[PDB]
Amino acid sequence: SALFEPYTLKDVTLRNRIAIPPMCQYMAEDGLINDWHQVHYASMARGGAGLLVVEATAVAPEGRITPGCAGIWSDAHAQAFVPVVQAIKAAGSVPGIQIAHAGRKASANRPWEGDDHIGADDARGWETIAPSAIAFGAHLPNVPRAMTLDDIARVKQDFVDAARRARDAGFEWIELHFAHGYLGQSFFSEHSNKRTDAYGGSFDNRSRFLLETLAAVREVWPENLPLTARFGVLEYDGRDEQTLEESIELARRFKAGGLDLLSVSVGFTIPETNIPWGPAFMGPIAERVRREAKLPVTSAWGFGTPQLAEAALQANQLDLVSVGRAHLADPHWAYFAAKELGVEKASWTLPAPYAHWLE
Amino acid sequence: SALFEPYTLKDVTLRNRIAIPPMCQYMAEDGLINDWHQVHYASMARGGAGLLVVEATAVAPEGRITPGCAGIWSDAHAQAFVPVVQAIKAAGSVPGIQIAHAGRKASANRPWEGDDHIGADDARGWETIAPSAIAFGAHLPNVPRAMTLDDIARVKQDFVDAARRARDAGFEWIELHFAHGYLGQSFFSEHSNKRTDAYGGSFDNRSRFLLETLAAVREVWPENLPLTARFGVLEYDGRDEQTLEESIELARRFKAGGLDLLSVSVGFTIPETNIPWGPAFMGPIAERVRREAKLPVTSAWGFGTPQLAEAALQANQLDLVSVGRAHLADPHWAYFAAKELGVEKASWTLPAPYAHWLE
Ligand SMILES: Cc1cc2c(cc1C)N(C[C@H](O)[C@H](O)[C@H](O)COP(=O)(O)O)c1[nH]c(=O)[nH]c(=O)c1N2
Ligand SMILES: Cc1cc2c(cc1C)N(C[C@H](O)[C@H](O)[C@H](O)COP(=O)(O)O)c1[nH]c(=O)[nH]c(=O)c1N2
Ligand SMILES: NC(=O)C1=CN(Cc2ccccc2)CCC1
Ligand SMILES: NC(=O)C1=CN(Cc2ccccc2)CCC1
Ligand SMILES: [Ca+2]
Repeated sequence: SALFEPYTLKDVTLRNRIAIPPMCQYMAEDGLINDWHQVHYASMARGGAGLLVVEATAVAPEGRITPGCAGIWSDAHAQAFVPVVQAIKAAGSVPGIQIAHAGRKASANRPWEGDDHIGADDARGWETIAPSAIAFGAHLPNVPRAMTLDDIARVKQDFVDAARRARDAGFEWIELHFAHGYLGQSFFSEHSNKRTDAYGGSFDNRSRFLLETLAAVREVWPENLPLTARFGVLEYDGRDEQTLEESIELARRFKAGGLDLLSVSVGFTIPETNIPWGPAFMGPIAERVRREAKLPVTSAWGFGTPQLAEAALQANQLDLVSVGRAHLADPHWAYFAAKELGVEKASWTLPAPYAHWLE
Repeated sequence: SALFEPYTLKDVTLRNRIAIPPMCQYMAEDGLINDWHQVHYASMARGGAGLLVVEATAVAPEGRITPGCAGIWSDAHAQAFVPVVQAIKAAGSVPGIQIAHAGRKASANRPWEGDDHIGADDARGWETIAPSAIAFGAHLPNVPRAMTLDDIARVKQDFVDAARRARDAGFEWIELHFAHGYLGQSFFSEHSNKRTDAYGGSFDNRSRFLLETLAAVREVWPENLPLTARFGVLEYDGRDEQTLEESIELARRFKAGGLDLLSVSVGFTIPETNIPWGPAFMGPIAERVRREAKLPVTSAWGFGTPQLAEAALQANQLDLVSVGRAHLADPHWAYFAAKELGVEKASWTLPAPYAHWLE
């Protein structure tokens, strides 16, 4: 089974091609993770996945999506992750983390508490920042303040400090969150970036925040550990041909800047889109990026069906298959997949106290 | 769905009829549980089961099955269980524990390390105790030391001490392990008990160790928390009609002695048996015990198929369905069962950070 072939990138070897993508839990308090996360992550790692990327973790307080989001903006926050790293490693999985800034989509309620921007009179809210003072719209109507040059420098340094802290907590894999309409994505998109300074108004200028942040992180992130990013390569906004071409060119510049792997996603930059959700629908898009930018890739959205994951690998569309919601449903999904694909000794995807009895 | 009806027994209410039965993990060191257990139990509790009975936990060091078995024979051992108890409760499940003494089946290898009695050369082994100096045979050839009256008094007191410790650790449900050929089962069975004193040679005498231990525990276990036991009611040894009659009579005596619920199992007292393993095969046996002894029951062995579990409840064969190995495979099995049975808002079997996204 292709799904259960190991993968080596820089000095890291994953025991199979199953990645658990970052999935926000909205259970942290003041950015500090806790027993929710400890058990959540440890149990999924014991489930058999080769790589577990911890949820979007804010580089600064205002870069949380919600009051429940994890953060890594202090040494105390980083220390909270050490036992998560240790539990993921002890299970034989590789610990990664996605570092993030929610930009104009920040200061929102948890998804089961409205999923919408926090109102001005709710004291839990905060002012958001973005390239330009333009709201997302729909359920996120709050207008962000347009970043100053000093804001840009500060946020870049927060990404650097977050990467340093992740490194020192023991993570072996980092992912910069430049997707899903949050701050990085919103610098790249002409929908959200109307700046006329060095950070807007041309392809080079829109790319600048992302490339400068990558370069700054590259200085502190060890060269022998995968340096990755998530990036929305189209929006399904009627501009897909031009947007995909620019996105692939940016991916080439990411490669030139030392990026080891790209997690290929959708922009979600604006609500006025027509995204064709369906099983493995990203597969052909990820393949195009992989081939044209000559970069390893992962993608997601529907690969909880083991045969879809296997097919995508065999077709050389992906190097790793990210499986999210199926692992919320079943933390041992990798074992389920091993069985479904007829892997020999499938139960030994799990640790012995389970594997012995499930043989 | 009958499976998702709450259940009340004494002061304890379970949110559904799914019990996770005790399942040895063989991961403790000198009886002390650790991060293996913490994550294992917390993750299953979050999976939705209403009751989680912690694995056979030895009342004394020589009462472990293996060098990896959990113990509760000191206050330090009991303190180690507190975070397990609390994590189970935090998840909305009820924490229980099975307290145990492996008798002549003690001093064995872990199941994936031979599953057999520890060899004489091997320095991990220990002397076993039993009602009579008779070996189980087959892969468990070690001859145990026959217990004196002073030994019997000591072991009963160890069970009492264990129950007090379990109480103070915060368990809300206790199960005395009088099944599966360990010490309690072996006092009841004429195969293993050849004593000629007050503890063997008649039905009353063979029952005595079990009734005295129950009565002793009842003195320290809170009256408002379920007091339960697991008991093998037949062996499939060609003596089933007589054995089942005696077992059901002892169940009546357990009820008269304050037992709140009986977990009905098989004896496993000797290897010379022919057990007809199959889906839900214990259902009719448990039903007969429930009906004839007029006591609530649970049973196990095959109910990982949600429809089998539901059917057993609707037939009034069981009050709780114990589902073991399916929870090793999938710690969120209770959610899987809710979906399979078409429960409304089935995903809210799980905590919000999962449920929201799975509906
Ligand atoms: C609960 C939850 C939370 C998040 C997500 C999703 C879900 C379900 N996803 C998107 C996720 O990584 C993945 O791309 C999608 O879930 C699609 O893959 P599946 O179809 O679920 O396997 C996500 N994406 C990301 O880049 N960072 C994150 O922190 C989050 N958080
Ligand atoms: C890993 C493991 C460990 C144990 C068990 C089984 C397994 C699989 N079982 C028996 C268990 O409680 C249950 O009766 C059986 O697993 C049958 O139910 P299932 O078919 O697995 O749902 C068990 N029984 C018991 O009374 N105390 C225990 O500690 C153990 N330990
Ligand atoms: N931190 C992120 O990148 C998030 C991505 N989301 C997109 C999504 C859309 C549909 C289904 C799941 C996720 C929402 C949750 C947080
Ligand atoms: N502590 C106990 O009561 C145990 C029960 N077992 C019986 C069993 C037989 C077949 C399959 C699973 C469990 C073996 C493991 C430990
Ligand atoms: Ca504002």
